[PDB]
Amino acid sequence: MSIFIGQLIGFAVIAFIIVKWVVPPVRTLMRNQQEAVRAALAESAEAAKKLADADAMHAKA
Amino acid sequence: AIHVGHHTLVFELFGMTFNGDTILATAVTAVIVIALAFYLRAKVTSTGVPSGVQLFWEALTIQMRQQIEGSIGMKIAPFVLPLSVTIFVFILISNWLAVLPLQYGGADGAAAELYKAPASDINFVLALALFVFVCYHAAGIWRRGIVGHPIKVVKGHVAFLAPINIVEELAKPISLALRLFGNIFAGGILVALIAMFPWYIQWFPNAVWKTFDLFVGLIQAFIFSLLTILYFSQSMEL
Amino acid sequence: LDPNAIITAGALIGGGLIMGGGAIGAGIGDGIAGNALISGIARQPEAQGRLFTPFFITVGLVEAAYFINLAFMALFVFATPGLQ
Amino acid sequence: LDPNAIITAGALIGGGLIMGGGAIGAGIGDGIAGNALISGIARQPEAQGRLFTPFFITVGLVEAAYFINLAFMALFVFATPGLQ
Amino acid sequence: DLDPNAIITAGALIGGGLIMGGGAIGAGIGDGIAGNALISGIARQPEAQGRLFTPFFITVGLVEAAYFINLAFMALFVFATPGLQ
Amino acid sequence: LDPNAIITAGALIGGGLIMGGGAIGAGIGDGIAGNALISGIARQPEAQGRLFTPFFITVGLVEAAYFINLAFMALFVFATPGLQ
Amino acid sequence: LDPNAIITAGALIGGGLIMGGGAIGAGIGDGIAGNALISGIARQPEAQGRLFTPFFITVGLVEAAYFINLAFMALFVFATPGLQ
Amino acid sequence: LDPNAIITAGALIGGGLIMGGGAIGAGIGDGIAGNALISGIARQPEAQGRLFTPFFITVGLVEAAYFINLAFMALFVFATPGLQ
Amino acid sequence: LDPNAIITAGALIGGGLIMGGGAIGAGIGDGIAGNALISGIARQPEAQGRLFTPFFITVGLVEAAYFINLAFMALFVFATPGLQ
Amino acid sequence: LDPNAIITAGALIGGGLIMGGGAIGAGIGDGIAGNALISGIARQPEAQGRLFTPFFITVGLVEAAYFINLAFMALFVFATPGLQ
Amino acid sequence: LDPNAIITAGALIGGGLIMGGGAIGAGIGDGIAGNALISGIARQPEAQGRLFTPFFITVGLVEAAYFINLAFMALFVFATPGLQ
Amino acid sequence: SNFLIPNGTFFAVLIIFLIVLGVISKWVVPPISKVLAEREAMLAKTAADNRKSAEQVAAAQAD
Repeated sequence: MSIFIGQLIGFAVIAFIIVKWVVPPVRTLMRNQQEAVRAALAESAEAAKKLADADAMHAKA
Repeated sequence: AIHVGHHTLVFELFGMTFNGDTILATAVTAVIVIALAFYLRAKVTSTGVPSGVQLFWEALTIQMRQQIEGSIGMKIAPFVLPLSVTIFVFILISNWLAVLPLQYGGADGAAAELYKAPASDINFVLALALFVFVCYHAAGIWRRGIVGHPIKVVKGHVAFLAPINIVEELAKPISLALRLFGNIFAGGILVALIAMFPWYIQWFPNAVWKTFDLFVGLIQAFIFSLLTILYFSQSMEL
Repeated sequence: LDPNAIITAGALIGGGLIMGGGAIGAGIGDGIAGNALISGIARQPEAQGRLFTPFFITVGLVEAAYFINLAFMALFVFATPGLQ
Repeated sequence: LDPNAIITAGALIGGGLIMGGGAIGAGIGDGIAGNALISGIARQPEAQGRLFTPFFITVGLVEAAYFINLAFMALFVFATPGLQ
Repeated sequence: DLDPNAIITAGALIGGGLIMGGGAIGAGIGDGIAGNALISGIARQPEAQGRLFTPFFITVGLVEAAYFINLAFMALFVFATPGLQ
Repeated sequence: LDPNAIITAGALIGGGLIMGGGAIGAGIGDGIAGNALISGIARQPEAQGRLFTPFFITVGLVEAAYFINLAFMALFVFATPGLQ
Repeated sequence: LDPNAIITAGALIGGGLIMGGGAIGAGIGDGIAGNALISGIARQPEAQGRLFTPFFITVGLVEAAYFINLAFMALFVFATPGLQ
Repeated sequence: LDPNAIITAGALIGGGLIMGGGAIGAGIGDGIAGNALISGIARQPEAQGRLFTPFFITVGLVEAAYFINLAFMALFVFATPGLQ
Repeated sequence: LDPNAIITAGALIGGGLIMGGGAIGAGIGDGIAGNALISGIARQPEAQGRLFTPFFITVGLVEAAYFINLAFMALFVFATPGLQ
Repeated sequence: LDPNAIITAGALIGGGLIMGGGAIGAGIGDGIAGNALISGIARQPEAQGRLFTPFFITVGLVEAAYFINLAFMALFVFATPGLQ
Repeated sequence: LDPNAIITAGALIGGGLIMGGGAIGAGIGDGIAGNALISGIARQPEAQGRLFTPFFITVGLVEAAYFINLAFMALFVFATPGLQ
Repeated sequence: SNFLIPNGTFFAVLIIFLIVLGVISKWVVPPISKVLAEREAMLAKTAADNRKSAEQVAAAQAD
């Protein structure tokens, strides 16, 4: 069981390294891409609203 | 007492033996991959904000599609896109699930792994490499005709080097398999070797090697997928 | 004496040579590929994404021979051919 | 000292040297060709598609030696010529 | 006559020495070449210094670790000599 | 003992030396020539057809010697001079 | 034929191999890094100040290998494992 | 044990070493000279005609070194010095 | 037989390997450093006066490493560890 | 056995090592010098006459060592020191 | 069996290794230095003389290492340390 | 021993791989490709919509 304890400590160290150094940047990249997709969707909605308003104005004109 | 080899829960059927350890490892990898795939299929939204699983899967798809488009038109050979993608994830999981703390002592002072990466078993790499070999050779046959394709590969890019070209094709499958196998087989020894160290010292070299093993497994999965795509492109050019 | 001892010593020497050659080749090839990558990035600091693909292709091709040699050394020193 | 023991030891050593030399050659050639490819891509991205045609051709030669050597290695260790 | 263990251990020692020599040659050459590339890059683009440390450490990561991998095998040969009697 | 055992062990070692040296030389030479060809094609795409003329002239000079070595390997291994 | 004699002879040969390989690697790596530094200083006389910081790292990643091999050489001849 | 056995084994090993070194040198030298020729021709086609003149000198100084080695290898194996 | 004979033979082989590796490393490193220095002077002559300051550092490592090997060869040859 | 056999085998192996190393060095040096000459003539055709003097100054040096090395090979083989 | 025969065989092998390494290093270093000198003279003929100072500072050093080996080989072959 | 020698597992493992590929072929790649194509179409439609809104405002002021 000694080697089992050793590899358990090694895995704990690996997990600590991942959470401290790797998780923040990867989570940041995922958040950035999610925000970009949401911004693209909002841009599509705003463009549709712009078209609707422009068409309404043209009909008024 | 390194105890190299010694496949566990081996079983014989139809006169052929099977390493049950590799079968179990491959089954676990397949279960994980299928779970991820169905989680994506049941929670993929084209309109709303994408989820993490969808983001990862579409990143993989974009990478492989861009590689194909760069090498051989994605329109010409669509069936490469799924295959390569699959391969990638497969290899990746087979090289990352090993990180889990599943090493103990088999009541004899020798390391024993509950789960071992199937790539450490020659059968896994041979199966994948041979399947890819048949796949792109058959694709080339379909593209350039049954008689034309062997002629084209034998001729190569220059006629008078026809012999070497043959060797090259013979090296395509083997090079695909052994490399991958080694990249994992070495690990199977490394960790096992470190098991001989005292427990109070085993953690540090074990941690360093396992981190580098994560990185190497990622690299090898990417290389295998990319080389499969490249060989497909080379086999599907007139 | 024991013939198996002689065969095992020969296998160990052969495996050592295999690993030495493989390590030399892999180290020098990886160094050269990394040199190309670093020079390309220094010339164009915003080209990492484009260069990382061919660089990794090169890394895979160079390490193919080295890890094939490692597998053959493992065969030599764990399942020695011709052993009695 | 059975003669087969000496023959097997010599064959293992010879195969080890063959594999070491092939590995070194393949690694160095692969690294050099990959450095050339990486520089070509960094300088001219649009050339990437047309750089695989020559690159792999040279690689096609670089492997030809190594694997050929590997082939003869199989003759040394398994089908050891002159084995008694 | 002589103890077969003697021949086994002599072969293991020679093999380990060869492995370490080859690994050290590879590591030295690779690290030197990568460092030359890095030094030239820093000389030409000092403002890009940090941007260069990323790829370089990959090369070193691929090179140095390879050396250390060989190290393990040498430890296997000398201390855990396969085929020992 | 059987002297042919020592003879064949030495022959196998010599063949291993020959093939290892030939493989190293062929691999490195082909890699360097391929680097030259790749850089030339990257700089001058229109020269892709032209550069093949000297490149092969180089490759043969690299391959010839290597292949010559291979021939002598057979002489060492299959029909060993001085065998008795 | 004392077994310890064979053990010590093998240990000496292995330590010599270790030292030779380490010396080759360290010498060539230091030479290449110094060539890079020399070119950098020649192109940019004032760059010297910064160029040392990365150069040392190269030496650190090269000399260290030597300083590792050296230690293992002591592990071979000074305290040979397996010797009785 | 026949003294001729040991003498011939040593001769075969020495010839193999000579051939391996000669092939390494010849291959790498031919590759480097061919790389220079390739770059020269790529830079301007008109140079080709002149470039072959110095090139043939370089190869002349490389293959010669190879051929001499070959002769000695023969002298080592076919008529072993001090064959006793 | 005298075991010390085997001890001394192995020690001499090890020392020869040490010095061969050291000389290879020293020669190649000094050549590369000198190439850098000569190119730097040719590109911009009057920098010679300063270019020595880094150059001597480079060679300073190279020779040192090789010279370190020197000492250990003596240790192997003149005061052999494991000799009785 | 006969001491002549062992001494002759050792001398033959040593001479083979000498010649292999000399051939490797000569091949590499000639290739590098020829590459420099080829590049110089390609860039500056008029320099064809000018560049020969340095080139021959280089080749000579390189060649010298090889020939010197070759000479000692003879001393090893035809005039084996310590032969008896 | 005479132990002095074993000692002399080991000494011959060591001297062969020493010369092999020295010749390889000297050849490669001199070739590289000559390449640098030729390139410099081609680019900047007016500075040819200024180059011969650093050049001989380089080659000299390399030769010294080689010549150093030349001494020790003699000590190995003629005044073989450790003779009974 | 002789681990390098291929075993019968060669067959079994292959089977499993195909299974996974099946899923990845039919329930991972097609949906993702459709999603990517639809997102690119949405971006292009946004660009066209902005351009057409500008054009329509210009026409309305003109008329």
